[PDB]
Amino acid sequence: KSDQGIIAGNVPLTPIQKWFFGKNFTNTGHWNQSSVLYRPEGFDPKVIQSVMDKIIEHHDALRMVYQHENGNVVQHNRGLGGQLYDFFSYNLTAQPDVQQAIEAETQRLHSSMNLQEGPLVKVALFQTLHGDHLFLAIHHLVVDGISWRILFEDLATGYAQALAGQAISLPEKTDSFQSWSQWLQEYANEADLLSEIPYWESLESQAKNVSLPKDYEVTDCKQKSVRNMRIRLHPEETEQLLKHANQAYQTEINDLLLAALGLAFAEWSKLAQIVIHLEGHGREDIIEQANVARTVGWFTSQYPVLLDLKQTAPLSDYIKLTKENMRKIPRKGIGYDILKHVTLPENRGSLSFRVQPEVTFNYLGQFDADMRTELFTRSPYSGGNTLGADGKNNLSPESEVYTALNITGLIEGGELVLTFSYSSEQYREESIQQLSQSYQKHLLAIIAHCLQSHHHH
Ligand code: NA
Repeated sequence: KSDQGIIAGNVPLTPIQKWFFGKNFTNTGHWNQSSVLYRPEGFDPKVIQSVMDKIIEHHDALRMVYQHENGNVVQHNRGLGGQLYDFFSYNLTAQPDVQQAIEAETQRLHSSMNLQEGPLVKVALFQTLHGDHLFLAIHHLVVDGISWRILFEDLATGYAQALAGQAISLPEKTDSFQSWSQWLQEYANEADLLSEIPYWESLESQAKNVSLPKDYEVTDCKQKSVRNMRIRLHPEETEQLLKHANQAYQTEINDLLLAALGLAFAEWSKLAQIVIHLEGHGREDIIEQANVARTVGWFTSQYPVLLDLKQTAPLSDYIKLTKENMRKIPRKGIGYDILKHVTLPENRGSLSFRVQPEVTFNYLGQFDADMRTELFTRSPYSGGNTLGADGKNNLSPESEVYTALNITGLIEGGELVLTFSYSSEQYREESIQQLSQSYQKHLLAIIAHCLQSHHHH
C-alpha cells in the first residue's frame, strides 16, 4: 500500500535537518555515520555492487542531494540512473599493516562527500588473506540508527539471494521520506501539535537558562578537542538494573539513568535545575496511517527535559518524580522541534525557543545492529568507523563542538558502559572524572535503593 515506485523530487527539510544546516558546520559535507563489516569467507565485489545497486534504488532517500548557496538549502531526491554510491575495492593481501590501510582509506572516503551532486554513500571493500572488510559511510542527512538496522538486514537478504543464484528481492517499501516530510509540514500547523503549546510554554517559563559551568572560556571549540571518558557497571549490577531495579517504581531503565544524571549534576554543577537534550527515534504515530517502519532517513527527534536539582530527597520521591516527568511529555517529545523549526510563527503561542541545552543524554540499549546474520559481523578493524561515540572518523576534526557534554549509555558484553564526551578546551580531565564518578556512585545507590524498596513492598 505504500508507494513502491521511484521516489524523486524536492523534499522539505525536517526539524533535525533544519537544525543541522542552522549550525553552518565547518566541512559540512563531513558529518557522517559509518560501519565496517567482516566476512571471513570474503566478499565478492560484483555481488556487493549488485546488492548495493538494489539497496539504493529501493531506499530512495540515500539518493538525496543538497544545494545551500547563500543559505538557500534545497533538498532533492534524485531519481535513478546517476551515481548511486562510490565503490572502491582494494587488495591488501601483501600488506603487513591492514589496520593502517583501512583507517587511512576510510578517513579519505569520509572526507569525500559531495553534497550538491552526490552520492552520499561510500563503499569500500578491503580484501585480505584472512577474510574481507566492507566499509560503508553515509552522510547523516539521509540516515539514522534504525535506518542502519534496515540497511544491514537488506544487505544480508540481498547477499544471501545473490549467493543462492536468486534475484535480489527486498521487503516492500514503506512510506517515503519525501512523503513523511511533506506530512510533517502539515502536522506542524494542525490542532494536535498546537494543543501542546501550553506544556512547552510551561517548560520554557520554568527554564532558568543558567550557563552550564565550564572550567575555561573558549569559543569555537572543534571536534579534534573532544575526549571520551568511560565508566561501567559489572554484569551483576547491570543485570540488577535491567531486570530487578525497575520493579520498585515500575520504571524503565531510562528513568533510573536520568534520575542518576540529575543526582550527579546536582553534586557536580551545584545548579538548582538543568535542561537536558534527549532524543527519540522520531518515527512516532503522529500522522494518520503513516508507516515508516522500513524507511531510511534521518528521523531522529531531539527535545528538552527539565530536571529539578534542588529537591533530590527523598530518593524514592525523586525516582517517582523523574518517572512522572517523563510520562507527562506529550507524544514522546517529537513536537517541540517541529514547533521550533517548522510551525508558522503565528501558530507558536509565546514560545521563544531560548532553551539551548548543553548536555545530551542517550541510552542506546544493546549493541548489535551489524551482527544478526551468519553472512557477516562487526569488523575488528572498525576503528573510528561506527554509528556511536567511538566513531572518531565520522565528523571533520575542524567541525564545531555542538554539545558540551554528550553522555551515552549502552550494554556491551553484559555490562552498562557510559561514555562522557567533552571538549578538552572547556574542561579539565579531572572535572569529568569527578562527574562520571558521581554518576556511577548515584546510579549504584539507586540500584541498591530499588532492590531494597521492592523487598520492603
Ligand atoms: Na533517550
